[PDB]
Amino acid sequence: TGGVKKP
Amino acid sequence: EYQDGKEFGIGDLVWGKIKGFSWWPAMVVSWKATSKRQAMSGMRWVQWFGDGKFSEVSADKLVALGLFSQHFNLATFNKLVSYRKAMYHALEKARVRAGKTFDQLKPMLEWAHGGFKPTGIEGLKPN
Repeated sequence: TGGVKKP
Repeated sequence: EYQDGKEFGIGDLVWGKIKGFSWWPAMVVSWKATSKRQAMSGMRWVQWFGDGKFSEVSADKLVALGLFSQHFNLATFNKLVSYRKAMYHALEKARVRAGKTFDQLKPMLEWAHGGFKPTGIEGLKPN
């Protein structure tokens, strides 16, 4: 729910 | 950081485009905010309004949030509550910065779609 956004 | 001749600096409000999604509002951040790694030259780390996540994005896949009507996606806005939440937090931030007073989205959206008057895009700048 944090960190890097996944396309 | 980000001295590559390409556009955008830390604190800039932007629209960002990654594979699979509409243009989405974000803020340019330093790589240190991300606890990841330095961005490749030509790229920027952005943090997305709404979910607070980070992406490394090409400066050619970013436009100033100020160009609002040109990238606002009405279908996505109608289809997704996440997009509407994203719009609020991003416009809230836009408001505070520029000088703007005023479901509470409405006049923020209108102000945005209308070209951020009185201030214009100039009042979106970071400091």
